[PDB]
This record gives sequence, C-alpha cells and structure tokens, in this order.
Amino acid sequence: SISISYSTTYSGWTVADYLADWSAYFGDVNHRPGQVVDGSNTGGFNPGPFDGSQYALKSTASDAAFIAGGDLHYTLFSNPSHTAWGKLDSIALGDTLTGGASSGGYALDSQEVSFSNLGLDSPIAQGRDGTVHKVVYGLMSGDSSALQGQIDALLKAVDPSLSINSTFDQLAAAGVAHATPA
Repeated sequence: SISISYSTTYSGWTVADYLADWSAYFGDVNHRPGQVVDGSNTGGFNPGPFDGSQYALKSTASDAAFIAGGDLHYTLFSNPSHTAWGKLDSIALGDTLTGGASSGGYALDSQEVSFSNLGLDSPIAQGRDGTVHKVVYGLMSGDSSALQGQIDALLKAVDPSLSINSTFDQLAAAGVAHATPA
C-alpha cells in the first residue's frame, strides 16, 4: 500500500494543497528543447549518468528539490528521445538537495513529505506518454497534477473515503501516513 511520511509542520494540510503549494515554490526549471543548460536545470541520476535508483533535481527559483526513487531511465538522444521511464516507487519533496553518485546517493537536508510504494511502471516504448514521464516531468516543470492523480487513485484503493483532499493527519489516522518531527 502507498506509505506517506510527513513533517508535523504539514499535519493539517491536504495532500492536494501541499503538492500545489510545493510545485508553485519549486517552479519550472525550463528543461525544454533549446533551454537545457549543463549545471543549471538537468538534475542528476544516481548512479547515473542516465539511469539509476534515484533522479534528483533542485529548483532554479528556491531551495526546493525532489528525489524520484525506483529503477529509472532517461533515453537522452536514443529513440524514443528525451523519455524518462522505468519503475517509480517513491517521491520525496523538501529543501536543500545534498549528495550525488560518489557521495552515497541523494538526500534532502529538509525532507517535508515522501510518498512510497507508488507502484508506477512505464515501459520505454510508451515514450513521453508514459505515466512515469508525466509524473516526474510535471514535478520538473511546476505541475504536480500527474503525481496528484496517481496518489489519489492509490489512496482510494486503500479506502474509498480517503483522497488527495485528506489531510496528512487524516491519513495518519487511517494508518497510511506517519508524522516526523519538524
């Protein structure tokens, strides 16, 4: 089942309001054809360079950052080009990305919320139509809609009474979420 960890700071937030707010603060790194700049808006894979158990990206607007976890791949210039695919198990959100492939992987200095056991799996042949591509590219480009839609389905599969409009504390009461100290 989907497992959620959250800083007690967001106890009374709905998942939808947290993710819309987080995405607004993160913004859009503008990783688009003709706007990709080395050391500015690429993020990185661990172990990488183009695959791994983690993809991490820091905001160009703020200290906000996300880490995508599972078994992830980027096609780069190979057909179908510029596609992120594979297994997405987890999304961690907060501030101050640290680490890299030779430093033990990626972590957040200030992790606010993580979603685990997402059970998402997109094959390479689906290209940018894949759910994994839509979720992670959305976070990159300041649109958490695709992530919100997946979390909503996963919560309703636990109990039809739960949704993206549940507070973190309501999800703790239903045994889905666990508070961490701020």
